[PDB]
Amino acid sequence: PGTVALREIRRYQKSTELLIRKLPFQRLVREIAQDFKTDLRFQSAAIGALQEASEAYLVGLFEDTNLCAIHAKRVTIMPKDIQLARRIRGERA
Amino acid sequence: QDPSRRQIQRLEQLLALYVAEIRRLQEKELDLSELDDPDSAYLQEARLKRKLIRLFGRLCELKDCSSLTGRVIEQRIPYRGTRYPEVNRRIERLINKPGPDTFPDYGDVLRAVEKAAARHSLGLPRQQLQLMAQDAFRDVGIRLQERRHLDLIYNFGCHLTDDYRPGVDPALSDPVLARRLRENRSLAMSRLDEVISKYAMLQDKSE
Amino acid sequence: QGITKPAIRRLARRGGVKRISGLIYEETRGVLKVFLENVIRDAVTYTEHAKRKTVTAMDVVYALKRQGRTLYGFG
Repeated sequence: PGTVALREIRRYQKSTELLIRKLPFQRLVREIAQDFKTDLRFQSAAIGALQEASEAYLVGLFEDTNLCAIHAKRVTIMPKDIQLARRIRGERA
Repeated sequence: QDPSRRQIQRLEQLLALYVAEIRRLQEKELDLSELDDPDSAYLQEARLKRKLIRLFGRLCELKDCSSLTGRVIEQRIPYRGTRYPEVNRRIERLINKPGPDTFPDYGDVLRAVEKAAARHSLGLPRQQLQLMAQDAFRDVGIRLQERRHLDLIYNFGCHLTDDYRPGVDPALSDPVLARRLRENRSLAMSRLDEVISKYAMLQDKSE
Repeated sequence: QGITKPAIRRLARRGGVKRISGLIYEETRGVLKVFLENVIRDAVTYTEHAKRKTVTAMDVVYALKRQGRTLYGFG
């Protein structure tokens, strides 16, 4: 907090808080890059951005599904619920 | 208070070196093979960030200060939605529970409302309760989502992305790039819809 | 198999969902993969436009800014 701006620390902390393990995520991006016959490489920051945004997106999807679930007795979330929530709140991506 | 001063000087120096090395690692370009490697630059960056945060916490602990970094997601959400203060207090309590995973079900909110109304002994017409609870759950849930999203976009990326300006998108100029991006976008959307529907009709078949 | 049941469950909980269905796992993996595919396809387009060999985090940002409201408000 002398030579480092607090913003950067907030950022690194947030990186600490991700929910998907980083190695299998890496391997996922890897897989998609294989399927795309990509001749290219990815800078580590890009992978990071991908993961942050991806977990953001998934948690968002689930939030929307939660927000559309109104029942007298608590229900287990099933595919159809995701579908309907996505119709009501819209596709986030 | 001199050896302590020099100690915090050291720890802060180290914090800065950690930062510099993280900056360095973030810039590394990774081959398709590296993306399978357990010690790749991405994971090095990861563990380095971890140990950085640890050092930071140590410093806070050494400086009588708390380990908070002023995150938005830390900011207490207030709720004064219904004109029954006794319920507002309880809902506030619920949405600001300690934890990273304190996002409520509709059920949590309804239980809160029923509990408070029964405790503070008001006239609680059931249909009225259920409606009020549904509106509350929606309000509070929306705010929680907005907060997560702000927390995302405020602490997003790194120094490499910090210079983003929407109007410097080369796609605005180049019509070819814009066309490829257009076709791309249409595929993207139809693919997302494909999956959502796919699993929908799968659940349909199961039932 | 790569993205684990514990992780998917944890993501759902982060969003308020207490209980998910068996297919939710496979679906979350499918959704994640398609989303990633979309972001990637855009970024790769962006970086082949400027004749470069490596996919910059900026390419990913330009790409994400085109995935609906995903990074809505960033910038």
